[PDB]
Amino acid sequence: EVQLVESGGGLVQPGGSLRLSCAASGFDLGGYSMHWVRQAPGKGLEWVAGIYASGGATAYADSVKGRFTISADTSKNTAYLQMNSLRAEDTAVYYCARSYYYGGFGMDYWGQGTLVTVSSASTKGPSVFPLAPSSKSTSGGTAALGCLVKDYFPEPVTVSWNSGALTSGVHTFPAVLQSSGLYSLSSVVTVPSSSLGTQTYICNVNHKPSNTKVDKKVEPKSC
Amino acid sequence: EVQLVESGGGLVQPGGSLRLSCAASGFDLGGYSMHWVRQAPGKGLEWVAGIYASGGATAYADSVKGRFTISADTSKNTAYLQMNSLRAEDTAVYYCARSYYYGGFGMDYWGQGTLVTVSSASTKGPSVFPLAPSSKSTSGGTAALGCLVKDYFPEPVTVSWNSGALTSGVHTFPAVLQSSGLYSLSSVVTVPSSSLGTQTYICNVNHKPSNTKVDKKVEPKSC
Amino acid sequence: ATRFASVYAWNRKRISNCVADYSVLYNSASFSTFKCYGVSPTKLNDLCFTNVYADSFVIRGDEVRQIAPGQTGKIADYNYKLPDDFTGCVIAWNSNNLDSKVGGNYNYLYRLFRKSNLKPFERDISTEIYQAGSTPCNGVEGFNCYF
Amino acid sequence: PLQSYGFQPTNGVGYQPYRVVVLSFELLHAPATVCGPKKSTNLVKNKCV
Amino acid sequence: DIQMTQSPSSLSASVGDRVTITCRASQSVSSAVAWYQQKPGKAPKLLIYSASDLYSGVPSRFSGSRSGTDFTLTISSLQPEDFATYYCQQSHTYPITFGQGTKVEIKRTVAAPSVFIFPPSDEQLKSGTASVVCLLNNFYPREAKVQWKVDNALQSGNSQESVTEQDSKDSTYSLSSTLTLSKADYEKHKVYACEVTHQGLSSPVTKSFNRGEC
Amino acid sequence: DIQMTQSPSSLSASVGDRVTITCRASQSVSSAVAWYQQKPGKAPKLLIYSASDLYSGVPSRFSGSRSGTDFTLTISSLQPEDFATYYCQQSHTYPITFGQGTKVEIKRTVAAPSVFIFPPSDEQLKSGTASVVCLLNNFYPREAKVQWKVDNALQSGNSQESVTEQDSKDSTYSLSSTLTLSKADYEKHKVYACEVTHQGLSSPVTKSFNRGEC
Amino acid sequence: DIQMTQSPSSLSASVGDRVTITCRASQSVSSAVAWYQQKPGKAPKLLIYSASDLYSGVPSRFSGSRSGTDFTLTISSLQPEDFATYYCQQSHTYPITFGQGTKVEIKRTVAAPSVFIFPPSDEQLKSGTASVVCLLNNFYPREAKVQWKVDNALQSGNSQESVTEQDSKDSTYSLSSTLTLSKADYEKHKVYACEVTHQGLSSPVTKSFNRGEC
Repeated sequence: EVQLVESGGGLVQPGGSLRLSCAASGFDLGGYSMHWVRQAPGKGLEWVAGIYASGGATAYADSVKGRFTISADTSKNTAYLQMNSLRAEDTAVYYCARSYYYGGFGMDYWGQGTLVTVSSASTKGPSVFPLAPSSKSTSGGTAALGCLVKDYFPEPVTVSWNSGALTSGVHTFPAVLQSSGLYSLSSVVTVPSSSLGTQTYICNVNHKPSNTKVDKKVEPKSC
Repeated sequence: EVQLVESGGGLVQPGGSLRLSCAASGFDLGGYSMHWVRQAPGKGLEWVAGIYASGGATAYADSVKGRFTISADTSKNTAYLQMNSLRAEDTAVYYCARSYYYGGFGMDYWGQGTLVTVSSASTKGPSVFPLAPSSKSTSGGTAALGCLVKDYFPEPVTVSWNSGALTSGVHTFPAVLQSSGLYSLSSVVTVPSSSLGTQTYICNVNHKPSNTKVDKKVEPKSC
Repeated sequence: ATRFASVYAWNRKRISNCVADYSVLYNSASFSTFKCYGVSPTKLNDLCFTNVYADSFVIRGDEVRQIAPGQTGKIADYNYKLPDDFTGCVIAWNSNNLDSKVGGNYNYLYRLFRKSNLKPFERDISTEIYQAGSTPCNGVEGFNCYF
Repeated sequence: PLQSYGFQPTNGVGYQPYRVVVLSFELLHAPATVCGPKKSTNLVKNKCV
Repeated sequence: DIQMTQSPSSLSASVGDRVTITCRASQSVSSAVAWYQQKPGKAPKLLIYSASDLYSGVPSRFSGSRSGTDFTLTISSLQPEDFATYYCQQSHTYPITFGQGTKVEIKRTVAAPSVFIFPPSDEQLKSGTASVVCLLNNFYPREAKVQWKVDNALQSGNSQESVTEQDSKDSTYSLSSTLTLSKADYEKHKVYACEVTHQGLSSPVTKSFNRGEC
Repeated sequence: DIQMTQSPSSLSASVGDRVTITCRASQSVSSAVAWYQQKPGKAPKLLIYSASDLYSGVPSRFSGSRSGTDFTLTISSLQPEDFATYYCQQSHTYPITFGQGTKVEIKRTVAAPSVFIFPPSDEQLKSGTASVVCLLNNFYPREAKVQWKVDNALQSGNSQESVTEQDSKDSTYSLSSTLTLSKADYEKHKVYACEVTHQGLSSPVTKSFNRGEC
Repeated sequence: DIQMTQSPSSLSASVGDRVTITCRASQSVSSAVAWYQQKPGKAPKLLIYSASDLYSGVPSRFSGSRSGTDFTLTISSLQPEDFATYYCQQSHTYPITFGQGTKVEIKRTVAAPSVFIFPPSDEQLKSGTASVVCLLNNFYPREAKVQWKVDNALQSGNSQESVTEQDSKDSTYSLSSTLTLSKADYEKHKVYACEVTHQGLSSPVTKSFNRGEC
């Protein structure tokens, strides 16, 4: 098994740069062509650059020419990408992968991917507010309470209810990045409507990446 | 003599839009497609969009598909380009052109171009820094004074010395667009060194597009 | 001829069982440009051939030298080839007084694109709409589909 | 244009090498020159055959 | 630089059914097209090295054939382990280029959403903005949208959207469509509405509220 | 999507000499290859509209021909008004693409730059940053570079470069190369130096100053 | 309970032309599909009792046939007396059902509308409401709409419509559409417009006004 796996992700302010690296294991790197591939959220795989392990020869995609540099170190058994002049558009998960020689063969192995992002507002905790229930029950006799989680950074955020104890009936959405340079998402809990005044529904929003958390209590409103 | 004339240039905020127009003169548009071609600062030409004057069929460059819309009108003997969802990278001079059929022929008719800029920092005057002269003269017995012109917007900018009176010995660098959303350039005057303490060297930076002007005096200092 | 064909739609005719006087046409000079390749402009009707062809088409003045045996050029390479193994005369008359119209002459249609270059002495009169792009032609014109 | 075949004892069945001989049996307007055994029979005497 | 396009963006096939995903290059790449299977949060797994060469360790379910300049990949008897976004890759000419990604669903019963319209709460308005939220819950197929209206005007540019994951047994999912007005703009409008449409919804669902309600 | 490549990036020819530019499409575009002439501040002028045909109104000086796949693009007798950046264009299909642009020099006398150092001034340092500027003035040919050292070691990742237009009679030009340090980084160093080289310089020029000087 | 679908919604034919109208039962009704001819102000006339059973008193022009389930109704030489809405009826299974009705146009000249925008008048505004009125006069084809805008936003749900009859020589007709705002809402917007589109109009006609004008 041939492997090369990435690390070194993180945030780059606009106009800045970041160095990514991968550790190789289980093979003679010679004869292989090492490649970096970019995956923007919601997108497929864009090849960025390649280096031939036995020659030092390189190739680049037009979108990174004059910006990114690819290299490798066979004494360290690692691979690198120096990415300069970064923009919001360069937010992506960056991957290492390998194929052979100079083309004609697809990639044999892929890493899992490390996120590199660009934002004007790199360190924020959440601001969480409740969603009042509908005044009337829906099919099944249920109703739901909820919350919106706004303006936090970076992602991932884990959202659940009852201060982490409630997963039943919980419907959460993935976060998306807003114009504020910060992330946002939403969630609700759908139960028989009488349970909304019995059970505890505290929006448990956990942000290990920003070292914080918020517990926002959500209650039914008269209506 | 056949020429095309562009109009409708101007400034767009990111995510905004601009509509360009061009009129034909000296010939009948029918039988030819109308085309738009772009030249971003620092780049060569890239084709953007085009429509057949006698058929109505359209197609667009991959870089603008789903974003740009075009039309043509042979009774008016004119054509248009609707550019939506623009970004700073789309700053360019846009040119109108015409060619036979739907392709295979070059731009039998061509215009002069109009500048479209897109920016997050839409209205700015310059910041001009002086450059102190060298402590020693160079071959020819010369010495030089200069300036750095930064963060102004929009382009064109005209730069000259001695408050517009000095063109002799003047070397002005072209302006380029910076990550700040603003433009920058620089310049010098190289003369026999004794002239630096005799003549006036004010970096004259003229910005008709932003309705401003800066007069920045540069003089020799002990070095 | 009162009228010619386009180059691509080359009008081919064969001479046999008769005599044509080539040196007479050269000296009467009713055509403005006479160039001959492998044959003489004069005393040519003294040379014996069994299949003489005289074919008609329209070109520009700068193309007269190109349509010729052993010659190359945009017209010679793409719309009517004449190989080194053939000999013959290229005789050109300026027909501006009969053929030129303001707006162009729509009786003559000039070929720009073919999937391959047209062959030696090949005639092709097709107006089938040319396929330039990835979207197939439906018998109508459109982007990358043109006469 | 060609890459060495990655023929290894560690390969799966679809990757292992095989010695392949492809037969083609051609009939031309000419006397046949190659037959398999004709499955000759016993010779019979004193009978109409 | 050779680009390739995949189709469909999403396919519906239940466990045991057949999946068909195609990928065509704009320029010939010979047959040098690889395929990958990507689970969210994971490395793409190699499926195919080239059009005629399936990767060892990949089940026989994955098979395909070249047709002119195109290539079709199918899963003959789709299993739970095969539900991922599929990608194609051409490696003939650098840069190496991939397709867009094709999702596979389990071809479940089509149904209208339970729709909850959530007027901005009193606590939400303390933020200085009014976020009006409409959620479409537990419905199917995967492609859906809400046309948000303010005083029955079509409202756009002040909206936000997010779509969640599908249920592992029923393929249903929820859709989130919200509008953010400043509190000051919210106060100037009276009627808010969620016009719900989707590919399998023959009877659009409309929910509404007046400003000041719940 | 068909891309175009040109070579050389620049050519040296005096008035009356010949200029040859080679351009090719990555895929055949048949006979449809055009040519444009660009001067700073102006739209490129069409010279050739198709490989096969010169554009009306264009001097006979401009011509070309095809061989195999390539287009030989040329100026038979170069004039002062022909010193421009030229572009080659294919117009068979969309997008219509162009090459990189080929520049033309007028074969002037080769000479060393006047190297001037403009170390951070007291006024510039008021920004809280330090900008060390080396300008190479009035030199020829077009190919030149500026390297920088800090404390006699090559410094990289902390520099910028800009280039000016060539002189209409002598084709000389200037370079601007700078180092950017925060004032705090500037203060940790003792020696700064500019190393100047170009294609025609047999004797590299080195200039230096101490931190805090000028 | 077998419902049936008719198409087209309208057909265009001149006097002497052919009319083709079809009806498709969702379930087989044998051949028991009857047809009616209805003019405004009159009962539908029975034309046909079953697919091949014509009613005496009905012009011989009326005939038809079946293909699979669907029945096709035709008129071989349409007369002025035959411009009516045609309906299908099935009498096989209860409830008895009918189709939707297909209109017939006289197939004349296509023309753009004269677009008249009438900002709410001072007198109309005394009602406490505001009605923005736009009339499309003398245009053809039959299908046309007004894309109503408030502050240049397209608005949907606050409009009302009524349509007049077609001219016997030109086939043209006028379309009436309005927007209802309370006077108080009218006063809160600045720009109003009528964007006119229709099946024969390649260039939408837009008329507009500012609040308080006319």
